[PDB]
Amino acid sequence: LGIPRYRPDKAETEPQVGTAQGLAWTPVGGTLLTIEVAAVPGSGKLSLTGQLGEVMKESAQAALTYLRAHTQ
Amino acid sequence: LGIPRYRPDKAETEPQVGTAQGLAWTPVGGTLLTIEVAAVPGSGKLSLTGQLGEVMKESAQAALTYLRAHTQDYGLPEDFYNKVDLHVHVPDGATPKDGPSAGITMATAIASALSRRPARMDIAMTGEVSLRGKVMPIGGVKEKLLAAHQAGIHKIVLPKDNEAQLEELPKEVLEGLEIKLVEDVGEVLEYLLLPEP
Amino acid sequence: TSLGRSIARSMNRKFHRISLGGVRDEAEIRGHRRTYIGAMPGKLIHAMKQVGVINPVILLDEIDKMSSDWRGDPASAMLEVLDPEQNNTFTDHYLDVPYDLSKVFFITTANTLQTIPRPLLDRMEVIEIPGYTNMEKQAIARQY
Amino acid sequence: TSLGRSIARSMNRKFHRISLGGVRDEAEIRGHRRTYIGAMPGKLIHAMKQVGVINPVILLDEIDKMSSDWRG
Ligand SMILES: Nc1ncnc2c1ncn2[C@@H]1O[C@H](COP(=O)(O)OP(=O)(O)OP(O)(O)=S)[C@@H](O)[C@H]1O
Repeated sequence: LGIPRYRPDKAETEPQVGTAQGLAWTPVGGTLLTIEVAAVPGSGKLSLTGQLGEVMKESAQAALTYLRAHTQ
Repeated sequence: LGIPRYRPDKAETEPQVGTAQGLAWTPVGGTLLTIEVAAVPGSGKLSLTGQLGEVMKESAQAALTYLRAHTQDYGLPEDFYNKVDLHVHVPDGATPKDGPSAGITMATAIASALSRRPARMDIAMTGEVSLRGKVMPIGGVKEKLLAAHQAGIHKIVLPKDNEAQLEELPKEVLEGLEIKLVEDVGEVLEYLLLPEP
Repeated sequence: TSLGRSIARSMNRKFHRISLGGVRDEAEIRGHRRTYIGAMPGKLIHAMKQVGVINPVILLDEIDKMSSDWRGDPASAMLEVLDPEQNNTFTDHYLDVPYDLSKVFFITTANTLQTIPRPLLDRMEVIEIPGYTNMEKQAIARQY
Repeated sequence: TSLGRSIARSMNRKFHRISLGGVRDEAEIRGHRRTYIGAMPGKLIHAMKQVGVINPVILLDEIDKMSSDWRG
């Protein structure tokens, strides 16, 4: 068939020091939605990319408020 | 006939701060496109020209993100995002192919716009960029290498995970072009810039 | 604009002038999407819509007085107007095919050179028209 | 307004007036392109329609009170 088109049985995936893989569902079937959060210095505002709805940002602040009780 | 149909080779390909020679995929046979960037101090606002899809806006944003991650290594301004508007020119509308057109090429373009150093030429680069400094592989490097050989540009870097592409192509194009493999956008901060910073 | 009419009399083309001072919206310069009754193109496109030829001599007004309170500038849009090889790649929102304003001869107006948008300071020529004296004003009065 | 009416009386051509203040678009100064029942011109064409001559004494009412935001 040529080169294996897709990554094999995952024992070493891509280097993931700021991110992690993710499971989901499409109409056509689920994909591994490795969310990419990039922690850049700024003004502490919330800066969305990814053609996102608002449900993303309240889930986001749910996580943010979780680790704002869990900083240290 | 008269005038040459295109601009003659490597007279259009000049080392400039503004210009950027990046590979393109076109369904009637791929081309290479002249990206022009202009960064003099402003406020941080990004602007687009040329019937563009917004995905190139976010890819430029991701390029800004990588330049915000590793600022001091190449003489980049310490806080430019509050003082540098970025304005790019793209000669065409939108790629029908998904993802960024040439993401790391634009990253090098606005990094050279920020450091005000001319870009190296004889190296046509392309790729698609993520938020952790990982240049994910690009499909269709075939027509990109075809265009670069048609451009006379023999040095073409690729993302690291397209290294298995270098065995599935037939040899007659692979020998005519030099290929380097990169993983970091900081690596191609040294491969298109005329000085090392 | 007397200079513009002088140039347009020299070329015997059509002459027109449009405002750009006090424009806050890029979508004033560009068009708008087809999301409302009577959707509209840009100022430039309708200005070409009233001209009947694709090489007139067209004047602007007060290009040192745009504004935009959101990301991006209309500076990049009239920079698209600047290069004729970039003229066939307009941003457009009502229309979509980039028009051929390559042959439209461009002449501009800005009262203050310093407040022209800084992405457009490239490819401007500062030809400063100074004030006028007593006798120069008297002579041009008495003459014309 | 009666100043204008007097000036037209001295003119011996008929005065007219149209309260053009408070109008939010070009769609009833120029009208709109015909596409259905209830298609209508601008107010000026209404004005000079109810003036049966081609040279009236037209008095504008509130040019400074025009509004702008949508529909040209
Ligand atoms: N030195 C001069 N400066 C300006 N106008 C002059 C001069 N000499 C003659 N003119 C006449 O003045 C008229 C044009 O100048 P103005 O009407 O005062 O300004 P304008 O051209 O109407 O508007 P601008 O300058 O584009 S904002 C023409 O009738 C010219 O012939």
